[PDB]
Amino acid sequence: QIQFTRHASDVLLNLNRLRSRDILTDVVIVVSREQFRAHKTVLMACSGLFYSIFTDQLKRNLSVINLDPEINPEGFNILLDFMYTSRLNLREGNIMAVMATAMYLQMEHVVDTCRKFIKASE
Amino acid sequence: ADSQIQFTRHASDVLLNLNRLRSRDILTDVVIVVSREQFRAHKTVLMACSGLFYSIFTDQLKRNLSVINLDPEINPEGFNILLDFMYTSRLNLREGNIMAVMATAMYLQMEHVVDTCRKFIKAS
Ligand SMILES: C[C@H]1CN(C2COC2)CCN1c1cc(NC(=O)Cn2cc(-c3cc(Cl)c(O)c(C(N)=O)c3)c3c(=O)n(C)c(C(F)(F)F)nc32)c(Cl)cn1
Ligand SMILES: C[C@H]1CN(C2COC2)CCN1c1cc(NC(=O)Cn2cc(-c3cc(Cl)c(O)c(C(N)=O)c3)c3c(=O)n(C)c(C(F)(F)F)nc32)c(Cl)cn1
Ligand SMILES: [Cl-]
Ligand SMILES: [Cl-]
Repeated sequence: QIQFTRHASDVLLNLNRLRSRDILTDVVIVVSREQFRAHKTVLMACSGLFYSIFTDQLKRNLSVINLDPEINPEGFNILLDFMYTSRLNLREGNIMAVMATAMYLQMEHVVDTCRKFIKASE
Repeated sequence: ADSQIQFTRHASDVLLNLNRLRSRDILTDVVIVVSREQFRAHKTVLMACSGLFYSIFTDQLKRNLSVINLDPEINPEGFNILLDFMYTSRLNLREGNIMAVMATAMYLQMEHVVDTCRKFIKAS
C-alpha cells in the first residue's frame, strides 16, 4: 500500500503536543516528589512495565501510579520525553540513572543503547 | 561523555502498538458512527491525524463524548480506509475507492492524504 514515511513521527509529535496541553491525559505517574501527566496508551506502547500495569485487573483502572521511590525523577523525565519524541538525551552525568530507570520500565532497546554508551565512554 | 540519540524505529513501533491496542479494544474511548458502520478508536489518535477530530475533541463541550456521529453522507468504507491509515501509515488507494477516500479525507481535514489522492488522479 502507499506508505507515508512521515506519518508515524507526525502522530507522535501531535501526541506530545496533546501531553503539553494536558489534553486527554488519563494518568499521573509519581516519582518521589515529582508528578508526570501522560496518556496510558503511549506508556503501554513504550514500556513493558506500563504494559503490564495497564493490563493487570488489579491496577489497570488506577489514575495515579506511584513508581519505586528509588527511581531518579530526572531519569524518568528523560525516558518519558523519549517516549513522546524518539530522542534520548544521554550524558555521563545521567547514564547510570537512565539505564537503571530503563531496566525498571522494561525498555530493552533503551537499555541496549545505554550499554553502547558505556562501551563508548568507559 | 554526551550523546543525543534518535531512535528511527520508535515512532512506527509506537503506532504499531497503538494499532494492537485498538485491535483488542484496549483503552478505546470513542465510537465513531458513519451511516451503517460503527468504528472504535482512541480519541488521541483521531486528534493527531485529522483536523476535524482535532477541532471536535479540543472543544471542551465535546471532549468527553463517547459517541460521535459523522455526516451520514460519508462513505463508511472510505472512512475505514482512512482509520486504518491513521493507525498504520499505509493507504490503500484503488480506482474503485479513490473518489470516496478523497472526499472523506477532505471532510476529515487530512491534507496530505488529499494531495496524495490528487497525485493518484494525475497518474490515472
Ligand atoms: C505483547 C505484544 C505482542 N503481542 C503478540 C505476541 O503474540 C501476539 C501482541 C500484543 N503486543 C502488544 C505490546 C504492547 N506494548 C509493549 O510491547 C510494551 N513495550 C514497549 C517497548 C518498547 C517500545 C518502543 Cl516503541 C521502544 O522504542 C522501546 C525501546 N526503545 O526500548 C521499547 C517494550 C520493551 O522493550 N520490552 C522489553 C517490553 C517487555 F514487556 F518485553 F518487557 N515491553 C515493551 C502494546 Cl501497547 C500492545 N500490544
Ligand atoms: C495545531 C498544532 C500546531 N500548534 C503549534 C503551531 O503553534 C503551536 C500546536 C498544537 N497542534 C496540534 C495539532 C494536533 N492535531 C492536528 O494537527 C490534526 N491534524 C492532523 C493532520 C494530519 C496528520 C498526519 Cl500524522 C497525517 O499523516 C496527515 C495526512 N497524511 O493527511 C494529516 C492534519 C491535517 O492534515 N490538517 C489539514 C489539519 C487541519 F486542521 F489543518 F485542517 N489538521 C490535521 C494535535 Cl492532536 C495536537 N496539537
Ligand atoms: Cl504546543
Ligand atoms: Cl500482533
